[PDB]
Amino acid sequence: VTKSVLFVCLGNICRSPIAEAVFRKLVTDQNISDNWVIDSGAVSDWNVGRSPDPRAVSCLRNHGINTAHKARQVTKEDFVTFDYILCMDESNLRDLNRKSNQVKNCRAKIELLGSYDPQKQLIIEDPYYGNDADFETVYQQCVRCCRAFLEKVR
Repeated sequence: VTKSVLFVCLGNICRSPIAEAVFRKLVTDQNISDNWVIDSGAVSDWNVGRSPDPRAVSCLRNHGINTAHKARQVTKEDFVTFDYILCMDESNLRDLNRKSNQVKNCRAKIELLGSYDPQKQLIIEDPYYGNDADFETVYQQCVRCCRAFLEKVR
């Protein structure tokens, strides 16, 4: 009825900022944004306090989306308070699993965002060392996975 979802990547400056804003848009368009608490976080602390990478911001803005996220790191509390933690790749999945083992009575389902892709691209690859086209690929996978995810989580 209210559900919570945390999107997670490694730095929380390129992928999960995009996933969060795409999902937030989707749920606003669908007029159910009240039924959702949405956030994104990082496996590491390298970029804590910083706003999304410039390339992430340009990608979003050219699809009409904006974000006010500043990077934060995932914590122990996040495994108890969020219903879904959706991450980008298998090392993120690994680290979050190791980390959830430290909590006991973890509430969150941890899954690859790519699990919901109709086109089956399971991994959303880190675009940090790439170029604008790669940020666009990440954007496109996030739209596909977030639409199919919202339909399944009832």
